[PDB]
Amino acid sequence: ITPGICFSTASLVLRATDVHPLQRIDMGRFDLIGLEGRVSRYEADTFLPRHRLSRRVLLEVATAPDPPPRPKPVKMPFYLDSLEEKRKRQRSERLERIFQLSEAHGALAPVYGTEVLDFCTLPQPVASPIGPRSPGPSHPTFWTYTEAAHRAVLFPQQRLDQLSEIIERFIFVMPPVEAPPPSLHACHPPPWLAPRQAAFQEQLASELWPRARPLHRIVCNMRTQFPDLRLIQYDCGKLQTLAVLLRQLKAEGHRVLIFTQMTRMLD
Amino acid sequence: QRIASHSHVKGLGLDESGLAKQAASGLVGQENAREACGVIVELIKSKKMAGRAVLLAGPPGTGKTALALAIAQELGSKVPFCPMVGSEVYSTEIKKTEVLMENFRRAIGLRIKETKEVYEGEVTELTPCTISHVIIGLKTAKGTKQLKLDPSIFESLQKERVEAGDVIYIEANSGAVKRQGRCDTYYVPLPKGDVHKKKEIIQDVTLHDLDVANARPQGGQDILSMMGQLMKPKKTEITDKLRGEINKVVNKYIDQGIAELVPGVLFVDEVHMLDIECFTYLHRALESSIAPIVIFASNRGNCVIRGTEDITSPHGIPLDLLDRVMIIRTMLYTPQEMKQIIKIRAQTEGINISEEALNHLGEIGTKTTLRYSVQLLTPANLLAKINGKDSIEKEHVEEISELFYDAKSSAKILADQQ
Amino acid sequence: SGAVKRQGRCDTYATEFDLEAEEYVPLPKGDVHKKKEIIQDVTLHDLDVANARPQGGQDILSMMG
Amino acid sequence: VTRIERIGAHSHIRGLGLDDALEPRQASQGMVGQLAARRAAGVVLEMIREGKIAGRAVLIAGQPGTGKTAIAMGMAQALGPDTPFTAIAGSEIFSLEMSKTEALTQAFRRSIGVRIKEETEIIEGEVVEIQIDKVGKLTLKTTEMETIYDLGTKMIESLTKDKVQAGDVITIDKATGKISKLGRSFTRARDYDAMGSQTKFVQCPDGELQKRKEVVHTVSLHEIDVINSRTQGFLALFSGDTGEIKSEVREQINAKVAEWREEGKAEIIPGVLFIDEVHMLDIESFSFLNRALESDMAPVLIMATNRGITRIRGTSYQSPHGIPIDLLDRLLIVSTTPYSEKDTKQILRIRCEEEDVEMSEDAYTVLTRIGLETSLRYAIQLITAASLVCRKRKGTEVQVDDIKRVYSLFLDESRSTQYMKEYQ
Amino acid sequence: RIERIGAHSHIRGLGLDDALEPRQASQGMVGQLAARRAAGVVLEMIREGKIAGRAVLIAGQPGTGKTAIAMGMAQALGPDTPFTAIAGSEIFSLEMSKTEALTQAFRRSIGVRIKEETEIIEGEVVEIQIDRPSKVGKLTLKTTEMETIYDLGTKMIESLTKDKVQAGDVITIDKATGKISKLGRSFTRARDYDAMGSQTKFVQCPDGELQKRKEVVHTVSLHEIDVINSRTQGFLALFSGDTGEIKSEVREQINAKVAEWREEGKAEIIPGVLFIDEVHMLDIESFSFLNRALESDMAPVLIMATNRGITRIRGTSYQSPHGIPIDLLDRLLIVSTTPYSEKDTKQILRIRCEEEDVEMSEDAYTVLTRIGLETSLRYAIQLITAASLVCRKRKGTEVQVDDIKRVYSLFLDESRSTQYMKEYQDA
Amino acid sequence: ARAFKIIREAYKKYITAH
Ligand SMILES: Nc1ncnc2c1ncn2[C@@H]1O[C@H](COP(=O)(O)OP(=O)(O)O)[C@@H](O)[C@H]1O
Ligand SMILES: Nc1ncnc2c1ncn2[C@@H]1O[C@H](COP(=O)(O)OP(=O)(O)O)[C@@H](O)[C@H]1O
Ligand SMILES: Nc1ncnc2c1ncn2[C@@H]1O[C@H](COP(=O)(O)OP(=O)(O)O)[C@@H](O)[C@H]1O
Repeated sequence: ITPGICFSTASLVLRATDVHPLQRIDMGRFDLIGLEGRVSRYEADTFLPRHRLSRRVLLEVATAPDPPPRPKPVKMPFYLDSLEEKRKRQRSERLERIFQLSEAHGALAPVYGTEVLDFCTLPQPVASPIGPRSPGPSHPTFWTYTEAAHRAVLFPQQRLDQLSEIIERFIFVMPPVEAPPPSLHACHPPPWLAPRQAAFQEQLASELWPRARPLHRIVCNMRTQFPDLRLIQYDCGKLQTLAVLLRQLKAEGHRVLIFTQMTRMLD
Repeated sequence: QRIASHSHVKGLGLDESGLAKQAASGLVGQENAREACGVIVELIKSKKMAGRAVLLAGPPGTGKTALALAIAQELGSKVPFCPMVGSEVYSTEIKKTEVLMENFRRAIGLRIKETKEVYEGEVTELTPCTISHVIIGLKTAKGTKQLKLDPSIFESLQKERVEAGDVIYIEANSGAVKRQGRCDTYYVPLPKGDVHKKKEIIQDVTLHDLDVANARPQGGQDILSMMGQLMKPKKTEITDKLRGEINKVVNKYIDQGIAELVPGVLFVDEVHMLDIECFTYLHRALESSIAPIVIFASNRGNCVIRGTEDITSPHGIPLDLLDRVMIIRTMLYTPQEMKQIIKIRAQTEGINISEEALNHLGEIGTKTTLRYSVQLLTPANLLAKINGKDSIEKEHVEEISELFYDAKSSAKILADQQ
Repeated sequence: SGAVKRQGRCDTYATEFDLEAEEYVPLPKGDVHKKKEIIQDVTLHDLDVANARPQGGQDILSMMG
Repeated sequence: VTRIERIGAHSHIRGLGLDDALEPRQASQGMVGQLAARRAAGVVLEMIREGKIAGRAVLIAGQPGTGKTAIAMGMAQALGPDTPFTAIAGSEIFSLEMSKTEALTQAFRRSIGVRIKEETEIIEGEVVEIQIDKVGKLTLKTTEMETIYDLGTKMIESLTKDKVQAGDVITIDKATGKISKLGRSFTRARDYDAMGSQTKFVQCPDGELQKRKEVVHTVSLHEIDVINSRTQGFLALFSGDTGEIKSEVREQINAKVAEWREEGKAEIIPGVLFIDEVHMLDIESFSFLNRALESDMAPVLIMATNRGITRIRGTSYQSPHGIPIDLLDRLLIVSTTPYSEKDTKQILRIRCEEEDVEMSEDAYTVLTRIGLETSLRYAIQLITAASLVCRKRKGTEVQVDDIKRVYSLFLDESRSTQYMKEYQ
Repeated sequence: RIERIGAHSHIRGLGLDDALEPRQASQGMVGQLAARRAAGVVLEMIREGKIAGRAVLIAGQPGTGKTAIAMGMAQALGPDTPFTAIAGSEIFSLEMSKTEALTQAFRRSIGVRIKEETEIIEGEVVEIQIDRPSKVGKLTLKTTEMETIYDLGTKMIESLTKDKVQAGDVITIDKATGKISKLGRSFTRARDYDAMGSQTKFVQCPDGELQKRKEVVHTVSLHEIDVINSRTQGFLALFSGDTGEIKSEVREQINAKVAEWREEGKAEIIPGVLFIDEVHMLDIESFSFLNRALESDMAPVLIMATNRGITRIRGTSYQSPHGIPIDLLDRLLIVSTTPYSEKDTKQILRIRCEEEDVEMSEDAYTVLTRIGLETSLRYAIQLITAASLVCRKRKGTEVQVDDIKRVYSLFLDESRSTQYMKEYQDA
Repeated sequence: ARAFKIIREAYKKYITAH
């Protein structure tokens, strides 16, 4: 395990050269890829064209609201003109901003659509010999697949289970050198850099790490190694004769005494 | 700052009547070529044409590349100018057809008026009202501001881990909260201005950035997060249903009056290096209605086209593509034109030279080549400054000509076969 | 390195049941905490690979796979 | 205002200029001359619109500048967006991630259209209140009615994972995906500072709460990419998989489309595959097409080669059109005749009308005489070149002098090869 | 059960005696005495297995029994000894180099066999009592000789419940790891059918002792060892052939550890055979790598089939015999297979038609030997199956001469096809 | 659809009366 992590000592001003809040364009109005899995065809083609919020209604709604109903049926100095005018004008700017943003966040429609993707998508197993999840015997997909054929395919879990007998004894390759986490970064970075990476790593650890439990067995053998517990006994003629005598005597069923003269030899 | 090979070229030296001056805008000679370059640059400013290619053909050392750079400079920065070497097409990550298509769609520019706005300042209080909204207090050196943000932005706030005392940017258009750090009073200084930053962004974008942004999805919260890693390799954007939709949305925006199209100019160098398959796909694609205007540059005469090995064509370009491509010929320079180019290079680089030195330097240029006489400038001035003399006399160029051989004496020496 | 192996349950618990799906190993001897020196040998290419394709730990770097 | 698709090389081809009886008109909508080739194009276009048979192939052959690509664009424009017209070059198949056969397979499957129609009962309305204790209730609202709904385990889980608040116009279908269609109806004033990138407050819906949404959309038979992975729609916007397994492509998708067409939920609409400059294809792609045209649901191919007796790439055998005879046997060859003094001037006049260039009769005559000696596209470019040279000349009508100025400025292939005597 | 009879399914092994004396037509093989004796000598040296990296080259005419001798050696060598058959064109992969594919092919025919003495408990469960308060219980195991009781621990009960073993069930318990394995249902396993039961496959109870010590053996090839040790994905042997193991410690460590194992008596070696059919497909790089790959102590024996003669080496313009450079040809021992005579072709046809269960007449054999001496023995052999079908169609008993003649007139060999190719035929 | 409003009128009348 190399203690000398080769952390990158790159300069500080280069940690983030593209970040510029007042010098970037709103690419959101060109995001088509993000629509496919979030927006529906009926949303853009039929709903918005008729329910697009009009500026008239937007201005009208800014009025005194009304309280909700209470159902219980069981039967069948003075102010400043400049200040109030500035308040009114900033409120008008706010209303114009909502009018603009709501209309801009719905300008582009999906390329395919949620329902189109759901219709085109077949049961996750397309051409696999094992049948998809069937709610029950009420339709063909249940009676059209056989369990005898389903047994013919072994998942990686079953593969690990059946290889566990040889995985314990044949995985012994230790890497010549081990390195700590890939590379730290010596920098004077923007404070908002490390928090995002930390959150990303935490999300990955909470999502995938629980799934990596099975590979822990192989990781142990490939990360560390220990004697076989018979390493020298395979050749110790004294211990072999001892075992022969013990096995020949235990068949009689009598007590045996052993003598030793060394704590370490006792151990 | 630092001088380059074509840094002295400011543009096409053409007068109001289109005729090319003998020496202007850093270019001399090549009157017919410069006039043709202006005639074709007028097409770029008209912008009402597409699918046109102009081939600058001539021997090496001629001002074909210089004329291309002059066209680019005269056009300026509002319209894009995409240079590409024919060798660059041989990519290993993506096919040559798609490299060519990407360059063709990247040449095209797009100017748009982005009316964004971002609130900036130090946080003084965060209170979320299962949340109808969040009230946030911002501070700058113009006063304090109370802001009501959608509960969806409260998630971004919590993820950025902002709290009372930290300086933040919050964009009204998208909700992209960015934590600049903690205030200097507890680090980044306190912003000094109107907390409500409202200004128009007239920044330009290319038509290929739109395709790059939609090629891969950007987000997370799912296994999709695994997609951020894995080399982010560039791959072919299908012509069937991606760039067509991009064109449709761009047309929608142009009709609405937000976006503005500005067709760019492509510049292919050493066209003879392209394969015959690239040539035929090119003469097929440049016939489209959305293709930009392209400037091919040839450096060799009649030779064999790459990929054929059995078919010869003028300029290493097949006739199928050479037809429909306007050919502007660039010819060799005279001694006077070479002397003028050398003097321009000298006065642009900052070296003052005597008359007797410039005369023999132009002689050396006519003897070996203009580019060689040009390259022989800097070392002469360096030796002069080493010897103390600030200018270049005839004793410097004629001594550096002995230190730095040319492409002809080198071959004469190599003739020994060892 | 940070790796921890399970040598098995202490031999003193082997009498708890007649049979168990447990590996039994006697009480480790010596000091609980011990530092030992090893004279290993590795090639420069070993360090090169260890730093180019790092595995380490404490993270989810297993995504190397 | 300038659009994305400004006038190009074949912009003047606004459809195929034929009559109701496929009779070619001399002067028609974009197309000119080439009566026989254009009548053949119309015949194959009618065979396309029919779609009764599969595995057809027409090969338009002629000298460069006779109008092969022109007829192709005319057919494309006459064939409305209803049916797909996939126009690919002869070199768009030499990919690195895809072999020289999977490329043709995907191109074929892309030229087969399918109109999917889907019906679904949908519940849409403003969310007034969501109570939860697990079981709970939901109060949806619309200008026509306000309702109550009891929520189950999965419903509550999806609602909590979507984080729908009061006022949100939620949308719920059977087998709930729970698409949070629109944003908030009320709870405004968030614009005071900012709005989420997905917030689209647009007002609450009207009419009845429940509805039946019939949605029709035209996809391609290349939808196998929409199944070939976990997240499939993503691979449909970039290169995608190196190749989708045949054991699904050629049986599963086909059988499912057949079942859809039997139930009436979808219908296939074959299209056209225009492979321009097909002479670049290797003998492998030709031997593949040999059988691909024998398949059940192949589109109709339209090839455009300008090569005569030439060597076939990848081999040393010379053949007509530079492609194998075993493939030429399965084609239907049309021939385009070179234009004459009469037709060249007509298409030049049409090209001038395209950009609205007012040319004199002497200029027309001189440009036609020039183009009949050097090339047609050369004279076509000379149109715009002289137009610009005269516009800079403070003129309105292009004349013979301005045309000759451009003739001297810009050279052609012939004069360039002639002037290539220096040999650098 | 149903594995059809291929072209080489008739030979069950070299027809040799104890002294490696080839018999005329014993054990499927016919004639070819010299090459069969050489094959037997190399097979004896293989079964000995104290020399590594030896190469043999079986050259000969097309269709003279080279692949036949190879399959015969494979059969006579049987299991428990790696035999890897590969065509010369199989190493030209797109994801791994030719040298890496050759290293894989070599290391795939080297077997490592770990012999272990793990003791177990085999008996028929009589009762499985368990009380949840950690839950504790007991088990009653019965064999035909004795019965016994066991106190089940926590993880023991966990594994028993996971495997869902019940009474009357015959099971084996690995006391070292606690692995349970149910072998079947005993006659007692009868569930007193009164519910939804659909299994009645009974079997005799285990005999012998209750807690016996049997011997297990785990045999895996060096190829599998290095593949599973390459990276955490220890399933590439079945998952996919994605490979490229660096020659760093990984393979060197496999070799060093197998050496220590052989020394300490854990698993020593079992060499193998690599039959490279049509070796002329290998490249000059392949031959140059083999030159030194045959020199490794972990190199199994290899036998390369050859039809070519004086022909250029692939990847270059060097004319060399067998299409192999003399550099590699020098390491090899060359065995030449001779063409079969009339009585050898006839006997081969007889054995083939008796293996594919087709009775031919005495004149059918004569006409077929005539056809097979005038044309290829392979064509003569393929004629048998075609001739049997016409007989079955006309409801015959044994193939006559008229059926063979009809089949000869119906199907064409290469020579008659070429002589019929009198037209252009799209050259 | 309009049954909801028909019922709302009646319930509002009842509430205003009580
Ligand atoms: N008309 C001109 N006026 C001034 N300098 C020129 C002119 N033409 C070429 N040059 C100079 O000569 C050199 C030729 O370079 P380049 O244009 O790349 O040659 P080529 O024509 O082979 O591309 C350039 O450094 C350029 O600055
Ligand atoms: N029959 C025609 N009708 C209209 N325009 C034509 C016709 N023939 C040629 N043209 C014009 O001539 C130009 C060159 O023809 P093109 O289609 O490139 O020939 P080819 O198909 O042989 O490549 C086209 O852009 C087109 O505008
Ligand atoms: N000695 C033999 N005994 C029995 N059958 C033989 C003998 N030699 C060749 N054959 C048969 O001839 C057929 C083809 O010959 P083969 O062994 O493939 O020779 P080659 O490999 O040279 O083509 C095989 O099906 C095989 O059964």
